[PDB]
Amino acid sequence: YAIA
Amino acid sequence: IKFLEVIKPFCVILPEIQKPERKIQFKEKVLWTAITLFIFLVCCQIPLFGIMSSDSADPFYWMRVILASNRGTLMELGISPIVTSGLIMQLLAGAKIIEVGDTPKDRALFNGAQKLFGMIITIGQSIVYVMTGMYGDPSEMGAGICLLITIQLFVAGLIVLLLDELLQKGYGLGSGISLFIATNICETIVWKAFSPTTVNTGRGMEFEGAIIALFHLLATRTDKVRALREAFYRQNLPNLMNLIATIFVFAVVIYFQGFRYELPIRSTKVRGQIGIYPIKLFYTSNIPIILQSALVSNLYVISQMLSARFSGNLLVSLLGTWSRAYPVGGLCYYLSPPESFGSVLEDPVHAVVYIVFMLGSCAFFSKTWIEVSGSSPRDIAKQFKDQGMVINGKRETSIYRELKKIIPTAAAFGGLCIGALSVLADFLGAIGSGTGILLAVTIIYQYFEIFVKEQSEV
Amino acid sequence: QFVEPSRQFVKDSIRLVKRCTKPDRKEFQKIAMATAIGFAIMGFIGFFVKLIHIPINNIIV
Amino acid sequence: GLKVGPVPVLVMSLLFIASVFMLHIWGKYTRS
Repeated sequence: YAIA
Repeated sequence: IKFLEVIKPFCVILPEIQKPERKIQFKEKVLWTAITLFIFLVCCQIPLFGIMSSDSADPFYWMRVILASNRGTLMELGISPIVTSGLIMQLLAGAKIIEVGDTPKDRALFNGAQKLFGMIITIGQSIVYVMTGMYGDPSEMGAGICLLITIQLFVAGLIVLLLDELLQKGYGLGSGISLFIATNICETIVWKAFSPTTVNTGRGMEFEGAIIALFHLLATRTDKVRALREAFYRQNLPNLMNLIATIFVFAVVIYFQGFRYELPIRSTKVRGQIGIYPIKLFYTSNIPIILQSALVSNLYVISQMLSARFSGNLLVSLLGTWSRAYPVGGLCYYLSPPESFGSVLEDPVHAVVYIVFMLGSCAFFSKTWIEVSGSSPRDIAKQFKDQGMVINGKRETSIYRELKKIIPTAAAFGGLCIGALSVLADFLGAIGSGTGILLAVTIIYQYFEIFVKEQSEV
Repeated sequence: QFVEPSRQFVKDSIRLVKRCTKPDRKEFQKIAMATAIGFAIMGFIGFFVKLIHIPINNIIV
Repeated sequence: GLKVGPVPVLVMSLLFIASVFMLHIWGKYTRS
């Protein structure tokens, strides 16, 4: 989830 | 400005949405929103071409609700490009690598950089998704097939950012994150009530949709009393009690969504501008639900990856033990809702811990978010000073102190309240779950509050 | 001594709710209808999109 | 850069949707  | 300048040539190579010549009326902003979600819904029903076997356990099942994702389709990544690229933009801006600015050419450069990283995240996640073992074995799939799936997910991710930007530029009613998350949740609830899908287990043909099942059971069994009991108390398939629970949670969350502290304010710079500044009880609309769900869902993915590879380690087992795949021990078990009423009785500690974590995390996330999103009392007080607004019964110096009494309490208690409603929805077995239903109600209210804002201006 | 921070939070939360403006009957049905309309638009458009594509996915895929 | 309107996005989205359908339709014919 949202992992850059 | 050094990081945005070097990537500036690479920012302009992606398509952009034309800024509207004039403001679109709310009637046509809904229509473009409906068209935008229709495209997203169609794309999430079309499977990827190169998939060889969608039989393995799904690795990212827990973010599917909050990522608006559908496994094995063009919307496999969902809104992950939007969430991740926006996060990188905030982290870079927060750490002063880049500046969001206010110049129209600077904002376009900021948008182009966010789009550029969305493609980078889309490509990076597409490779990771392929290598997770879904769609079949990548070595048996072949380089061409794996490359083709990445191409499909790349163009689909470009479409999502194009659709997301379309809503933001003034054609739609908000962001792609809010619309696509709520659209899948609303679709899921309606599917559980009206799906014509039928399953046979020996007793006969039973509709998967609760409302369709009620009509089928009454007609087939000729108004049998047991048919009503089966329609309401069905465990194998969605039943009417779960739908009634869903409606009850919708009503309760709507009631608390309308809670607000109304500050009576006047303007001192331009006299005659009077109004009400509302401080909602749900001060952070659905961020505590998103932040909690993202934390648990990301933790579940990490736990399963470590359990499969580094099995037997004490730290890995403490993180979570898995036995479909659901937690049975470790940290991840206490972050999961109780399975049933009997599960609460046999393990009262887990039920208490889950409730405490659900209330504590949502309350903590809500009060932490206001110190990051800029809705803290100090930032709101500065906006009052910039606009010259003061509170009626309070002095011009006593604006931050009064805001210190309401906003921190509204965030902490509002997150605790929105954490309790998710537990109540989960404990009642509501179709949609606790996270999904509360997300759907809060996102729709953001669209309703846009409608009244436009109506008030007119 | 975590009792005092918890006691103050409860008192502040109880005080906050009393001073909040609750939705009236007229206000409740305005948001309930808006949520129902919003749920119906997203829920039923997706319902028919999913229903349409089940034969389509079977034929094409 | 290129600045398209809302209608081209709908057309491009449908073109990509149709292209993926063509991939499956071609895949059915090239394998059977």
